Amino acid sequence: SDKIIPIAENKEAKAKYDILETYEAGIVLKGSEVKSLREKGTVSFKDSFVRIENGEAWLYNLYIAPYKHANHDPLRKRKLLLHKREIMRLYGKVQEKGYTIIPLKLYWKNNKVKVLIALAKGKKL
RNA sequence: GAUUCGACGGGGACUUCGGUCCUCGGACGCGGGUUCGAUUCCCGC
Repeated sequence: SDKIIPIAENKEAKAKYDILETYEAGIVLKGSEVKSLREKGTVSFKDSFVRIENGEAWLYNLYIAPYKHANHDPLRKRKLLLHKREIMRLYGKVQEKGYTIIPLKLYWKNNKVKVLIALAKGKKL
């Protein structure tokens, strides 16, 4: 029914944030990026975060390795396809409780690239 | 093998206007075009 293939998970985040809610992806990717995401290409979530600007949702520091396609800043503010009520929802929480929104993984789901997003807290340790 | 569930942009529908939707574009090097329909066909970079 729903075939999916892992691309990259964020280990540096499973022992740091305590997940409160998870939401599913939607990212307007640039051509090249998709190819170099299939071609295998490296990707990291180091110091990557999500911000809600003009009513939109943005993934801020995701390194997507480029490829021989001839331009494509590997970091780009990438936009997320996520449903207004979902943004507004997330947005609220961030204020109200000071929470934070971070990326948990990248994966394929019907040859559509997607990024899992959570609304998290801190751990105190 | 419709299809980013969604954001945004372009069209459009119903509404006690607060709502509720449809559709088209876009991510498979870059711009097109063929076709009902094209990451896989065609035409330059």
